[PDB]
Amino acid sequence: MRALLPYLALYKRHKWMLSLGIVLAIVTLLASIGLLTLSGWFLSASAVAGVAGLYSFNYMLPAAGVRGAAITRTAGRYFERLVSHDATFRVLQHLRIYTFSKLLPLSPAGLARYRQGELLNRVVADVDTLDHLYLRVISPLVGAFVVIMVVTIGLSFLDFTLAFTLGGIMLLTLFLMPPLFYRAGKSTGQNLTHLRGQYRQQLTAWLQGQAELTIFGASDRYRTQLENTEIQWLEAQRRQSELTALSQAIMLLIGALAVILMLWMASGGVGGNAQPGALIALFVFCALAAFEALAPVTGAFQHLGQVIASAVRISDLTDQKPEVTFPDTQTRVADRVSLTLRDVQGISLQVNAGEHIAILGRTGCGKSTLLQQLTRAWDPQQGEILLNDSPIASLNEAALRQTISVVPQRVHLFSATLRDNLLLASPGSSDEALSEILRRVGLEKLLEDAGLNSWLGEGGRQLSGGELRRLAIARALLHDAPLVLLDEPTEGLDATTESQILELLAEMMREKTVLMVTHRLRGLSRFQQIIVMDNGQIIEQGTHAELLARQGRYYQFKQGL
Amino acid sequence: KSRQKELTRWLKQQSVISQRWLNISRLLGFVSGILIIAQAWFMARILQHMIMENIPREALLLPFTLLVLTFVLRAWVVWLRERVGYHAGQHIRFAIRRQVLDRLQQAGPAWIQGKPAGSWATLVLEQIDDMHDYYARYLPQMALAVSVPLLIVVAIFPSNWAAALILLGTAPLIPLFMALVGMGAADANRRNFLALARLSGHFLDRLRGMETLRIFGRGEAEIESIRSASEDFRQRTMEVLRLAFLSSGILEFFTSLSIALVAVYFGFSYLGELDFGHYDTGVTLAAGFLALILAPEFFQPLRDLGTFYHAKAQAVGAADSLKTFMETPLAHPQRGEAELASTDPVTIEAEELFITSPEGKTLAGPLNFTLPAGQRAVLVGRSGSGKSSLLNALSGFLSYQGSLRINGIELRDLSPESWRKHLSWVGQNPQLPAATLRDNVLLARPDASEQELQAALDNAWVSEFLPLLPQGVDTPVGDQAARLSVGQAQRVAVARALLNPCSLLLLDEPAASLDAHSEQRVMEALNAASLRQTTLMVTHQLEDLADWDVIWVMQDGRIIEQGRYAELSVAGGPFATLLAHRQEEI
Ligand code: HEB
Ligand SMILES: Nc1ncnc2c1ncn2[C@@H]1O[C@H](COP(=O)(O)OP(=O)(O)O)[C@@H](O)[C@H]1O
Ligand SMILES: [Mg+2]
Repeated sequence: MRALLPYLALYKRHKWMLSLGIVLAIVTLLASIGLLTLSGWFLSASAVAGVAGLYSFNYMLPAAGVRGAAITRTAGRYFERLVSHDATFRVLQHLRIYTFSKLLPLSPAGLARYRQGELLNRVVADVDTLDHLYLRVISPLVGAFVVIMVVTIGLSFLDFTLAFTLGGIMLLTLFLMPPLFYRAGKSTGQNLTHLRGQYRQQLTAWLQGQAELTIFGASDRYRTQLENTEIQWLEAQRRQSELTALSQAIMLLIGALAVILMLWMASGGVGGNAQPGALIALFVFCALAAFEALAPVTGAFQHLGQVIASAVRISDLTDQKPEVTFPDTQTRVADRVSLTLRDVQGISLQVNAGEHIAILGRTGCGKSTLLQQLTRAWDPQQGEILLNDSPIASLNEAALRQTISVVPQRVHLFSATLRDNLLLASPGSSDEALSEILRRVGLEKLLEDAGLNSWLGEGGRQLSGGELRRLAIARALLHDAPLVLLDEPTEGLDATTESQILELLAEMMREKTVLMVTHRLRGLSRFQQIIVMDNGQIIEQGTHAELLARQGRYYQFKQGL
Repeated sequence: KSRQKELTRWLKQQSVISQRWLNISRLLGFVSGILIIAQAWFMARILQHMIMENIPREALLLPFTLLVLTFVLRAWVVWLRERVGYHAGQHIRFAIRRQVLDRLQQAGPAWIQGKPAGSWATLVLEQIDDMHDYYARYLPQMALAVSVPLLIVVAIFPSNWAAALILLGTAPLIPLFMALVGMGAADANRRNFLALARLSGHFLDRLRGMETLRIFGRGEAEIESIRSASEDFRQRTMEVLRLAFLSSGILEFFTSLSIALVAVYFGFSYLGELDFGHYDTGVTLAAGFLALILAPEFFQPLRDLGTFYHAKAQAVGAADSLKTFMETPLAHPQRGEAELASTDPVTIEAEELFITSPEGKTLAGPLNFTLPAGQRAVLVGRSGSGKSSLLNALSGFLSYQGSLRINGIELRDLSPESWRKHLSWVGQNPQLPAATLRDNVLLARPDASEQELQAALDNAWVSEFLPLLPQGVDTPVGDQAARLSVGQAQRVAVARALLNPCSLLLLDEPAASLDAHSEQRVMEALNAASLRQTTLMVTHQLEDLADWDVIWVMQDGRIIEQGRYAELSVAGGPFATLLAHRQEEI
């Protein structure tokens, strides 16, 4: 329950919309409780008064209470739904903004968790579940508690021993019963999570491995096993309904015990009266209508277990420690950046301004983390990385992100318009200045039919590997940075496209320092100071001709395979 | 012809599976309406005696006893009706999920490959279970919304026809205000649950791309995009919910008016200001409470139908995804009855072959190859040239409209159950679907002798890294074989393919995305096992193909060149271009 404090403190924003959505729930509940209590007394009082007692009965006061309790109940219900749904969308946005703001400064390192694609589908589903805490848990539980107190306090003016035995019954079933039913089905709700995640484990292994099951004749016996997990799973769901059925029968018996007690106890005297008369129905009808507030409480408390389970998962991620700290000093971005390194994983190299380097590693074995720690994904403990005669750790993020434009190995398509996938690099670029770059990088087929408004990514127009690589270079070309980091370009690309992209770099990154890492020997003659390394150690370096003439390791690379 | 009404029309057709369970639940909802009337009549007769006749409570032990039983019987029917409702929804989900898996196993790996396994699990697991509360709680309540209100009026009509007409007067007005705005808002709301699913898919989009937002400085700009997209969704939803929530407000107005009117009519009938509505007999107090205790119970079945709105709203959203899935037409491969006579290496032939995807799209163009018995061919080319489709067709996963003859027998004629017993495939990725590492190797024949299992483990070089595993040959692999790396997971798939002798061996780039040591061990094992039967391999390790006797350089779904490695590496054709592009790797 202490895990929810970071997310109940986000309620300070819109704390009036949230508190209005709970007041309106109480007012609507009290108007319905007071409409049947006033009506029950009116029939009793007017019947004992009779035709003789028509005079001096003063039925205009109840008429203004019948009229008042109906408007506050029909307008309260309409506005309780409006305000509480409006406030649910407002706290969902603030949960989304808070989660993104916390998860971003720890993006590379803090999110290298198992099943990265599945790690983020849980975060989206966990943020959705925190969104339920207000309407599904807080509004019913708080709304029911205040209604029980207002009824008990307001009903104790007539009699104390009758208000405390109806309010006491309602308070016992609000505080005792929701926990007794959450603990009675905590065992059934734990092997129901075990079986749900086991059926998904077996189903994914049955769908992903369908080629290797049909061929080897095991598809039918791995589905019979799958159907047995479902049958076990459908029984744990059955026991979770044998316990929801009981929690609804018992709620009907507690509301039946309050009615029986009010009929019995209040017939022996209300206040000091020997024969209460009309006051008997006031207590009986206040017990019939008062248990409409306690309907959600047993299921509201059950959902609180899932909201807490989500609040500890999100706090596991967002309450981490970022591995990179950015000083807050407003500096200038240089038009020419000379990159220098000194004993960092180590390896040391010099990248003078205006020259194109190429780091040539052995097919992923090196798995160059140089580009990660050069954009400050993690601080380098080995040595120092200097960026234009100033340590890289002393550069403000808004200035570091401007002096380094990296094209990644995994380029992301943001499921938006083709324009929004390129204002990502330079937001202020004009539409015409953005169409020139797209035509200049071989991406002409995109501008065919409403291209700059064409939805990319998830909605449609999925880009091909060669085309999706030309988009990363398009972003780096719009995002003018004096230092460009090419992370394994032209990998998995056909020989026609690879020659077209290496030519794309040489003529458009002409005045920008580049740092290209590859395991391919194509088009390295145009790079001065080629660097060849293995397992994080520089074997040799120099110009393409100088490496060939040296008859070194790079000569062996060009000789056969 | 709105989609909202088409999906609800689909949800009801699935309910005939549990028609017995929905009938029992509809019968118990009628008994609930009878015990509600019995409760109200006993409470009214007790309250009249203690208010009008001033009878002491000790003389009413007969109506109290019958009132307690009416409450105990009410709680028992609620407990029965809540368990019967589950069995209604369980047997519908069990049958729909069986239809989904049948529709998905028949389509085969060709169509399962279209969507990620995470998305298939959403359909089979999350969306099918989203229809439960429609069948378990909504449908049984929409039958209680007409069983009980109509049964209440039948009980108040004999006692007082004016109090029954007050409740019955509101009976047609509630659906009358559903024909004004109910249809308009309900389908508009269905398109707001879609926007809520898109907005949830736009936050996930920004979460999946925080690596790209980090290296461009767009962290603060995408917070404003989340703020604007969220604020956009709320405004358009609150424009519809400003009208959708009129249904709950109006229904809460008629239940207030009816309770008010029953109290005003009876209240002023006792005082003598009214003289109608009673069957020529003085209106009694017990008749007033009967028609007042039953006024909230007239509208309660309707007001609990709004409590279950999300049961319908999230089942219609699940019906949208499942109706289209079961309606998309697919072109399954044509299966037959013919059986291969012999276990000797098969001969492959093709004339104007046209491999086609299930959705009808042609993948590989005209193919005219021929592979004699016992020979080992190679498929080479660029990615997207249709060479991974050719091996799918030979396995029976893709339909075709050409000619693909196995030992002279057409592949459509061959029975898939018996054809694939002469077929071994190693494949691009391991995909170990069993529990342990021993149960993956023994997938082909689980009853293999302990000596024969060691033959496959040693040949595939699985036993060289077995001691590195915590439990050895019985080491579990978990989900996606994460216990062991892809280099040594592929060697498990090799041991599985070499377990039993086959007739045609398919190798779809077995040593791609493998480490240096594992690739060496895999090749040496698949270069020794490719000589034992008819082999056809897709590869890009073009420097090692000197031994293989036939090479098919395939581009754009067409075999554009043929010959051995000796006469292709110097021919200067499309293979020399491919070989040169490979020689630049290191
Ligand atoms: C379509 C759009 C929409 C949306 C989006 C939504 C979203 C939402 N929601 Fe909702 N609702 C609605 C529409 C809606 N909605 C409606 C219409 C209603 C009505 C109901 C009645 O009738 O009353 C409700 C109702 C409702 C309720 C109540 C129920 C009862 O009564 O019990 C609740 C609780 C809720 C929650 C919620 C949430 C949490 C959310 C987040 C996710 N909701
Ligand atoms: N099930 C499928 N449905 C639709 N298109 C497919 C399917 N399987 C493959 N393709 C497409 O067919 C083309 C050629 O076949 P593919 O197997 O991809 O060849 P390769 O293995 O050489 O890449 C590619 O565009 C591929 O994406
Ligand atoms: Mg392929």
